[PDB]
Amino acid sequence: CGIVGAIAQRDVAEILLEGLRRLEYRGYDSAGLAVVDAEGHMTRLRRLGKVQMLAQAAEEHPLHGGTGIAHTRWATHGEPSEVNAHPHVSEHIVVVHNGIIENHEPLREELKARGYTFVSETDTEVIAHLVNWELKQGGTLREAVLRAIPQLRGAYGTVIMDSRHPDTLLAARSGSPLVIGLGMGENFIASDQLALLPVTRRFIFLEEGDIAEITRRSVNIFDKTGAEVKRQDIESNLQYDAGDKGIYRHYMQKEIYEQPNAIKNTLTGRISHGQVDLSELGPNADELLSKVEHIQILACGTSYNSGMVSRYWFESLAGIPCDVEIASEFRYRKSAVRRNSLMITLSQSGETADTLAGLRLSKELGYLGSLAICNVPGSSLVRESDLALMTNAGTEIGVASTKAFTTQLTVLLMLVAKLSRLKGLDASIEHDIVHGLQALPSRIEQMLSQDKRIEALAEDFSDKHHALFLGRGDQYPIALEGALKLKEISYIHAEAYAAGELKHGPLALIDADMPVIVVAPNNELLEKLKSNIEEVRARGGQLYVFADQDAGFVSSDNMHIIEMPHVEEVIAPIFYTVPLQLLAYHVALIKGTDVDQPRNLAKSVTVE
Amino acid sequence: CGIVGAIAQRDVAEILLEGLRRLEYRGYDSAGLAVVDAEGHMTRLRRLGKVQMLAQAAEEHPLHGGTGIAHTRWATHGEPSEVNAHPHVSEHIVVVHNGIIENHEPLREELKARGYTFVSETDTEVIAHLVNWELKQGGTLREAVLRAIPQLRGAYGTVIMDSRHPDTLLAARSGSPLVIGLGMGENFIASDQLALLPVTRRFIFLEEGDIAEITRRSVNIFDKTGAEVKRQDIESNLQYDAGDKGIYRHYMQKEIYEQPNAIKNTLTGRISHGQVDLSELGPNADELLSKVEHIQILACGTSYNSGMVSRYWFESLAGIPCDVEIASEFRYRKSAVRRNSLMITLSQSGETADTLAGLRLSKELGYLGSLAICNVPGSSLVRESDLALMTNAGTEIGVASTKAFTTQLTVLLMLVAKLSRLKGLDASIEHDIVHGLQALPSRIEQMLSQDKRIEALAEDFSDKHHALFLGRGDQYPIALEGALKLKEISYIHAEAYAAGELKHGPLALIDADMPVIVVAPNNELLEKLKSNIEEVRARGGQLYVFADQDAGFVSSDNMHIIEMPHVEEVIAPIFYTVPLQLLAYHVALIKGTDVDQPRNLAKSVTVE
Ligand SMILES: O=C[C@H](O)[C@@H](O)[C@H](O)[C@H](O)COP(=O)(O)O
Ligand SMILES: O=C[C@H](O)[C@@H](O)[C@H](O)[C@H](O)COP(=O)(O)O
Ligand SMILES: *CC(=O)CC[C@H](N)C(=O)O
Ligand SMILES: *CC(=O)CC[C@H](N)C(=O)O
Repeated sequence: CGIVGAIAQRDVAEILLEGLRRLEYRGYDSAGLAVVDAEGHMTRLRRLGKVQMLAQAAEEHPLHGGTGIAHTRWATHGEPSEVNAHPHVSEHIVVVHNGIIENHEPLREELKARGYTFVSETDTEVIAHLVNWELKQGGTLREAVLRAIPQLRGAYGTVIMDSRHPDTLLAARSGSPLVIGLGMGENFIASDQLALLPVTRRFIFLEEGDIAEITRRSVNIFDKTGAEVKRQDIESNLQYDAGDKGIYRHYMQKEIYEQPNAIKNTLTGRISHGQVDLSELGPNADELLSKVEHIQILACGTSYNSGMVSRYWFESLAGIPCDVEIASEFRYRKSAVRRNSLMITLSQSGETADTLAGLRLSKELGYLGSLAICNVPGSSLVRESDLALMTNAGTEIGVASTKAFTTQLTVLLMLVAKLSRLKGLDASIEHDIVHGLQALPSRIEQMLSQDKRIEALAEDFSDKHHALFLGRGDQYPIALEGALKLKEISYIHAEAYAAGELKHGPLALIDADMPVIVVAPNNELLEKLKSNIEEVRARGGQLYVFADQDAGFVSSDNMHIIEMPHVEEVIAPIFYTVPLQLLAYHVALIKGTDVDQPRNLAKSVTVE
Repeated sequence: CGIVGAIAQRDVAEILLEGLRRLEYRGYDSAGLAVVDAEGHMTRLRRLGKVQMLAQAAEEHPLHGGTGIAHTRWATHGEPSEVNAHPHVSEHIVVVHNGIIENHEPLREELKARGYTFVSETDTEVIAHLVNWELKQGGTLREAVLRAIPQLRGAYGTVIMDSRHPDTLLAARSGSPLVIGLGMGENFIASDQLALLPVTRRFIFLEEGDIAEITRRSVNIFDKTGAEVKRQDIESNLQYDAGDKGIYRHYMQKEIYEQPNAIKNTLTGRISHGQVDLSELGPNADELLSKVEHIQILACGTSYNSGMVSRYWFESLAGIPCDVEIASEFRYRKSAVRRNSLMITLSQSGETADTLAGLRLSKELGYLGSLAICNVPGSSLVRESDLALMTNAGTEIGVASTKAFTTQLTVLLMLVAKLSRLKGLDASIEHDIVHGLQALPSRIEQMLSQDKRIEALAEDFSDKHHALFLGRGDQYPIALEGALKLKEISYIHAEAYAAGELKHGPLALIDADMPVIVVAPNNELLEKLKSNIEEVRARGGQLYVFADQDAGFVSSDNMHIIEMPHVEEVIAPIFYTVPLQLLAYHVALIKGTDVDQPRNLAKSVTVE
């Protein structure tokens, strides 16, 4: 979820709403805002649906007032509904929340015993009621929040208001980000900087546990222990890119066709005299990178697949041990941790909660440093890492990562190249990597021209409810990304397996009706992969093979081929990703689903 | 596949058939036998389906003669059918094969170009046609084989016969297992030892690339060039355990209810006054185990899963780095090795080709040594490793592993305790490990009394075609195990996720009709897991939660609880498996599937 707050003399309804548009990557299940005028008169407006639904409702009945909060939702507790949308109230107390109150159960029953009525199924609602109860006891809003926070467990990025006193807002951070925007005779707060750029560029980032008492004229922050502290303000040079469809019918689609240009931008100023130049990390980065004897990657979903690909590259090309783990799993086990280990996070948004929590935990564990490979500058993961490599793909709007995945893999490979040279390996390893990467943009540009054939093939999944993906070696995580794309936007129950694993149980799902998608480059693994293919055909599976022209596959009634141009082996996994992106997109189009904003999802998951 | 062979004075058909029954764990798609007398009259008989089909058809028109080869199939190239069944022929040439001839397509084309007509879709057919072609050039069957073997790529444990000379059999090992049984006045050959125990206890294992010329009177072995080699004979003490159903309706059923006994056996002799004793490894095992700084585990399917459970234990309790990898994926990648690494393989049959392949590659890579956790004494895996820990569960017949999995976990945990003490960690770790292990049998006993409840719950899946499984931490690989079980024997499309990952895309699959099985012990992740569960209920999914009695779950229309007794954390993963084993079994019963022998599968995948 996304939160915005504003306090000024003019109406802030429009400022709040613009903020929500800009935070919609955080959730599009529902949205609301509450404003108060100088007389204490509150108008609350909420709608099930995307931010635009709210905007429309507000335009037909304008909300007047200089103080207000707003929220856009990815639902965790309680189904999407106007009833469950934020802001939630407890009479004069009004609250928006990005996070999860994990102990909502006990709190709820305790507040129910004190007389409060829960009208929603959200965990957020306990915040409103708890703060209401603390204020009954006497004191100011700040004191009430200060007594409440300690009772909450889990994450909260919250902004709290008492409509009887429109001069003040209380903000509290735990986990979820909160940024305060400082205006001129006004002040703002939001989940990220980008939301508030229209009104200001001066920002303060609340630290873990900070509480801030905000008025139009002042910002006073208290730390977790209740001490009064000064936080530093920065001037930001960020630029908001709202993204565009261009000539395309969907953002996913444009995003797929942008890859050649995207990749071309990722390489920009990083290839220098034929060699990977990572001089942007700063003058003494080679000092840190040279100590690296082990690499740990934490990520989620697609970014996790990109990590899984890179692992084959680090280990085989640069000889450097690499471990890749689902972030949420790493966070909560006690792990061994290796000597001279570099922590790497992969994330498009830089706002993923699981990935963040991993990073934060990593700070206590004594890695050599953290590197963030990210696509959104100023994002949480970026501000909190030691070092960052920006993918520079431009804004990605469709929930289904595309150009982010391939720019991420591009950046990973340039790292593999760079470390091979610091280890003092054959300069040829980097050379073959650099030659590959330079070629990719036009290699992909040519994959795009087979769109028509992929579209025709897609018709075959129109009545399908399952699909197996298969891959081998560094193409295995490509099968994973393929299945994920297809289940995400088409809702087909798609699933990936390392080609050798299928026979060891899951082969029993194979019947005349099961489609099986396969990527097959022309490499040393090809004969082994072909015998896995044959195993499937022997059981009656229908195969869809995106095969190299030279793989020697032959079309038949149970074996549908798409012939791929021969590509450089080093960039093959990126290359073979594209047709899988196209197939997913085209099958979504067939099924009539919402390609850009699939049901149940959000572009960035900001909670656990 | 399972190959049997025999050179006798007396009819060997019955010996051959008993061989197939004892190899049926390697394949049951089809089966065949070919026998010649002394005069040269060959009678070939093949049947689509289980070994029992072949045995029935041979009981009606008994196959007379002293020379013969036999086979039971797990299909990889061409569908299960009588046409596709071995033995395969080329006039007088007659072949049985365990393997895959990877370069079959080029081979088939060349042989077609020379007048050969291929009647089947198997790779095996090329072997018969190519032995027939080589013999036409000149010399003995032995010399013909010696020119043909070099032209074959991939794997092969084949026995060849020229019906016109029923006195001599040829045999070639590549990858695939091949053991020769020495008789008096007679000689034999089989995929494993147990198949030949009705006739002999004296055996010779063929090495990689060995060609054998076997009469009823002598055994001569040769290398790849053709030079005669000397292979030692051994006397086996192995006992054949046929498996039984006891009072139960299926083996899997029995094998589930036998876990408490089997674990009791697994433990016998390994628990010394609250401490783990692994002295069975030999007097200098500790010299080695004390060196271990890293653990590499290799396995497939359910065994890969037990490996995954142990990675959480090894890293958290013993603080030892541990990696687990799909045998098939590790084998064909260039990996980076860690200093002082112990290679562990896990296998119920000791007969899995990928795992075997993994372990053979490992010997070139410079690990400290190789430990096998197997359940089959004298299997390929056990022979080929430095060290072995037998799970002692008794033979498992059901394709779907039950007791094999829990006994593997038992051993792994003992090993975790053993290493913790060697590293000199607190003795309390080993204490709780041992204390937990001791309670495990009786805890399971008290789990199975809820069979009835599971059974009634299974009734909800009759109409279902999908299922999602969720776990966190060490219970995440148990989710994977539950899903693998359900797929395999009910054909329902079950898929597991780490609980916190579902939201990164796969949550799109959730609608009112999707069942979600969750394992929920009462530990420190409980409130995290609960968020994930609520995120599913928010989108409409039907939850099935197996939860500790005190986890605080409450029944609802979309929430079905199975309350579980309290368990020690250390053995929780093992514990929470058992209910998922029962759900799979009960659902399979509902779906009316063949539980012990599911479609497309074999109990042990002896090929790649
Ligand atoms: O395909 C869907 C998205 O690609 C999704 O899987 C995403 O990769 C994860 O939710 C992690 O997001 P970040 O890359 O922003 O951390
Ligand atoms: O569930 C079915 C079997 O358990 C299967 O998945 C098995 O785990 C693999 O074939 C590995 O074989 P081994 O355990 O015999 O090595
Ligand atoms: C999206 C977010 O931070 C969730 C807030 C709350 N838990 C909810 O509305 O479900
Ligand atoms: C089980 C086995 O060795 C396969 C042999 C051959 N490829 C076949 O019959 O398909």
